[PDB]
Amino acid sequence: PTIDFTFCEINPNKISLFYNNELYMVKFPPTNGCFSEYVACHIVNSLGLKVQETLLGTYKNKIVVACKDFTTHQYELVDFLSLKNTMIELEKSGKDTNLNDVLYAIDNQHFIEPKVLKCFFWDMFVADTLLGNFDRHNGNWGFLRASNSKEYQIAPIFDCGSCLYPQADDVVCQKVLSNIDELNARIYNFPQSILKDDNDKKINYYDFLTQTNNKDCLDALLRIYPRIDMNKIHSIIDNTPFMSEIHKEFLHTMLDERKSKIIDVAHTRAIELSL
Amino acid sequence: PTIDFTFCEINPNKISLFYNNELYMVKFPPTNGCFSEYVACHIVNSLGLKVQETLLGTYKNKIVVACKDFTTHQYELVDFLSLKNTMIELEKSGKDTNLNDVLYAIDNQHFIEPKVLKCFFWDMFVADTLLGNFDRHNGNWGFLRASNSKEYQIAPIFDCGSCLYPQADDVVCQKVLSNIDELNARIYNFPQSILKDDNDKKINYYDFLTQTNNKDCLDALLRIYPRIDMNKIHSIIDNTPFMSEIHKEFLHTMLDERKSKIIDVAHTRAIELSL
Repeated sequence: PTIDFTFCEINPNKISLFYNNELYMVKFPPTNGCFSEYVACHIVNSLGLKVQETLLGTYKNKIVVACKDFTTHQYELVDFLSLKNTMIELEKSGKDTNLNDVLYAIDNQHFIEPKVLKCFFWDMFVADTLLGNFDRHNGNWGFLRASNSKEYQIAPIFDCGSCLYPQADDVVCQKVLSNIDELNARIYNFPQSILKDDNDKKINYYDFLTQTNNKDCLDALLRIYPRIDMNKIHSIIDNTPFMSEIHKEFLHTMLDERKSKIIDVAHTRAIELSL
Repeated sequence: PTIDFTFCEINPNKISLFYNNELYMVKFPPTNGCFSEYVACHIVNSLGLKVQETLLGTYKNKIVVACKDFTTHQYELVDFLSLKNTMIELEKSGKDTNLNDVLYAIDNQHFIEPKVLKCFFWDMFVADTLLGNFDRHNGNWGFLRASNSKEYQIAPIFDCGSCLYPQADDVVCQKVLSNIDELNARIYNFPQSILKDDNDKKINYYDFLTQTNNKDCLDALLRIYPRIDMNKIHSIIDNTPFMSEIHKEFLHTMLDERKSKIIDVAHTRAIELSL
């Protein structure tokens, strides 16, 4: 059941069009960014987290991912960044992803109950760990604001294109499947979070998750773990159109590796500390 | 453009199959019930009411409407009928649609804050009025219940297949368009609501909505009116796949006429009473 968007009505790289009576933003490949966005978002769905709707189809010659606009309501997307740039207390600008600064903003913003926002932030961080997201920057999450009211909600998760090794082509996939050092590098060394420590160093997923004593993070780990269903996750990979076999094999393997080598270790410890 | 479900993996006249990694129930035509369901749910969506996701496509040699399963696991559907049937104070059984008994059940259930359920029910009534639903029976709405918790939510609106004159073949369509009598009959005389007055008679949409002193109904009308966007509604009709021109013309006309002859008339009165 593939969808050709070529003929859809365009709304006055990305193009905005109507499909099934609703607005979708369509994203074109630059390598497997379209696949990453799609597969990652479907995995996030399987985790029971609110996420944008995604479809894999074609536009004229090219595989594309179509992302359903959620701003359609008396709702406007306000990204976290916009909120952050108004925290006068922060010397660094809105785009800067220092974690401590990000957490300060979360506690000091007036859109959402901070507790609620904190749970979401750390839920997403766990999903991003599983998915290997190297670019959850401040423009890649946020809020829905009531168009005709001062009403706020947290926006569904979106922009998961920097997940699942988007740059890994068939050649790279094969190099990793045939070399354990190449594989483990892609577990312990990178991808790393775009969130930063106080030395402006990127937060390493394994190192941070296995050593953190942030209760909010540990709680999230405990919340999300049971919702990880590897059977479903592998089925999603299997059922993804246009994907190469070596790409699927690569994804199946890396998902298993990230789950056992990062998530499981971190979760065991979180268990421990809960006691 | 058009989705074909023919090769979709089946989930071991309706078949349950997997599409875009999610379960859909595919409904087959008996005449225009598939179109009715799809157009009606999309109209409901356009009213800002929560509703099941629908797609129109083909399955083998048949036009089908696919409805996305919202009982994504950890949630079970509990229909109003099942709740109503457990209420011993009610003499009549759960399937009975006497309005006053239904309103009593809404007021005396413990799944949902009664004020919230009541607002939902009347919101749904106003949509069903616009859409001409002759069969909003107690099995056609209800609640979602958490599988591991006592948490209940209201289910998205579903089963809109008895809206929008599903039995109107092309001969009926042309007859109605070329005969004001056949037209007015299908506004003022039928479809009627399946809900019943205390004389055990079906509730007439025009009579009831223009004459009711029920404040909850009138408030619902006031809420939903501003969200009726007829351009959007006609676009939904124009953009429905596979639908014949005569069927489109008929729906365009019937929606305009239900809007002007029932909704607008009732809303003017609601406005006057609110002041």
